[PDB]
Amino acid sequence: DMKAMILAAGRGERMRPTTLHTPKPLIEAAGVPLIERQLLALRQAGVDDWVINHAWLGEQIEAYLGDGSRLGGRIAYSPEGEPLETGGGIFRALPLLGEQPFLLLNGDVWSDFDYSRLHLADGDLAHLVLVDNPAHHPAGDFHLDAGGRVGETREAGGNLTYSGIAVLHPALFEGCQPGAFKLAPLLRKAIAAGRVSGEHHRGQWVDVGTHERLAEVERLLAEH
Amino acid sequence: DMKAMILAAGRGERMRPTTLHTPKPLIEAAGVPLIERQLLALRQAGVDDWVINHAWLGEQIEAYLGDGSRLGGRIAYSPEGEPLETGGGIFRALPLLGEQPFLLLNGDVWSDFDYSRLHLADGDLAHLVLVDNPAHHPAGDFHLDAGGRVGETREAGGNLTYSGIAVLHPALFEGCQPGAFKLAPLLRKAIAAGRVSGEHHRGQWVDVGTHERLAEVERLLAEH
Amino acid sequence: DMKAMILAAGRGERMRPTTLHTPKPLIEAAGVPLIERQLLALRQAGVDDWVINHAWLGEQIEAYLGDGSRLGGRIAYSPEGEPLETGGGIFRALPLLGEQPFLLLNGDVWSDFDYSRLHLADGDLAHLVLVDNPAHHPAGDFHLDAGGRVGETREAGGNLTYSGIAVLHPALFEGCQPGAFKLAPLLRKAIAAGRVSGEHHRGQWVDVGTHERLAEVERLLA
Repeated sequence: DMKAMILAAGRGERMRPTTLHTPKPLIEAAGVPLIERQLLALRQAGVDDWVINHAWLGEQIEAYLGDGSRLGGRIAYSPEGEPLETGGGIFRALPLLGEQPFLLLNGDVWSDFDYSRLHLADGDLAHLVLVDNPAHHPAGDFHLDAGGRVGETREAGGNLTYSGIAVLHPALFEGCQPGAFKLAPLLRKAIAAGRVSGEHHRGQWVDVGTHERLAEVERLLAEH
Repeated sequence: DMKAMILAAGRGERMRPTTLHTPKPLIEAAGVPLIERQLLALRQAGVDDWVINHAWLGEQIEAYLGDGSRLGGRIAYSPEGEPLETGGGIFRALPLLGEQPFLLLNGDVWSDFDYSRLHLADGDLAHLVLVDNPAHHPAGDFHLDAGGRVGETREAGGNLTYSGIAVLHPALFEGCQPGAFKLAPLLRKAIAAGRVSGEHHRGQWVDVGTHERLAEVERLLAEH
Repeated sequence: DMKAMILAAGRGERMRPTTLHTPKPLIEAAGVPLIERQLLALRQAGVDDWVINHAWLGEQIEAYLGDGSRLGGRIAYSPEGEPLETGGGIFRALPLLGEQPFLLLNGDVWSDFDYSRLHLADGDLAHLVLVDNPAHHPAGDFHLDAGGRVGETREAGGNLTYSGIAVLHPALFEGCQPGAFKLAPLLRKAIAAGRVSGEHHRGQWVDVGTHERLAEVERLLA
């Protein structure tokens, strides 16, 4: 019954010339477009109610995915003229999502994470999946303590990278204005107020932002 | 008085079909063969004593460069039947280089680095130029510490990519055997013994492995 | 009055990585985008009715030039999603050009040619401006006979290069199919049929296909 939102609509400028032709969620990985892999992973978690925003070559996405029935779910689309940010894109799509907490997955993300574990405790505004810091961003985004509480980064020991996977409560967006803005300052505001839980994903995860990262994904899919 | 070695770098498979009829060193960058530009970059650094090994279509390299007089220096060739590796290529050529530390420049590298600043302190076996990690190799190869000391990579960051530019001591090859082998294991052993310095090059550098990256060299060569 | 077709949908693969983020027409030459310099050169000639095609990042070309009036003219856009080539881009734009002969300006080309002297004699299908063979193309393309007629390459003499500037008649494109194709097979047929005049421009001309040839245009504006 929980909905999922795939945050697409990024240009993929670091992935040109490919993304001159096709938007990044439609890039094939091991023969299957990334976003299709994402939606089938949500499907085997029990989540078949999907909201997808797009801006860059977005008509290709709707034409490839249809209404989702081909993959056994329902897709409601949030078309953007100009790109909203990680946060503006979600805020614009809030009417499609409703009042309940929803799953958030960034279009750029591949993982083997068990989406069915995701759960937002009553009182929290956000639950974040965190990963080991990748070599290209070794500093981390957030600290995660033993009680699974997300804080701002500490001097050293405990800092992890936001994976792009979360459960978000709509109230996180109270007072927001219709436009482009990033998700992170809203999470930092909920973090300052102590209302963000998190977990450390220890299995595989790739931010598919470059050709090299796409290769790492396709090497991981070619294991078993 | 210091000699320089332009090190072969391979058959240029990623740059077919061009490398079927023209080896990589002779592929033109803005109308001048890449290897000619490297020799002239060394010449403006005061280094006109050059050693060049070749394996793929090496008869064309000798034919174009000759003995180096046309460029103001002298060339000794180290022809190879079958390719030696980055390490074995140098080792095979060590008699041409003789006793003193020598400059090493990987034959598929272009940079704006000031080669004349290269210097190997006594007791060290190698001095390495390191660059920012490029998109196609984002984890880098070595850590550089505050004192200019090269180490293995550290998860906390500050890791840098080996540029293919260095000064090496012939004793770095103590005990080596004729054959093909890579340079990295010799560097790892000298690093472990604490005998490798390095510096961070903050200027331009391109690993010319594709035509797309050749175009980026040409953008650099045309600046102003 | 004569319309102009500016071919601005080129791939610009040789000028990567720049052309991954900015289409080549928008790349600056001594402070001014190349297509702006071409359109103002056309305006100086009294040619102010412009048709422009675009492909990759073509949206950036409409966002910069708009309706054309800030450069003294009017623009009709021929949006191609994926690049048709020289021949295909013109053919797709023919509805916007109409029935009359039209000025053709390739987007790669910088020159100080006097566009006002372009004419198409009745009967002819094309009038081509030819230049000296440049260093990156030393073999050349065609041959200019004393009557201002263009002819097929002679192992005897007169090799000149097509400069990307021309007047074209729409009937050149008859029997053509929607698709990507180069103009030169068409021109080669029209040259063999004796239906192509030309002239030999002796002023400056640079085919801006590489970063160095862009550098060359900036030295000239200087």
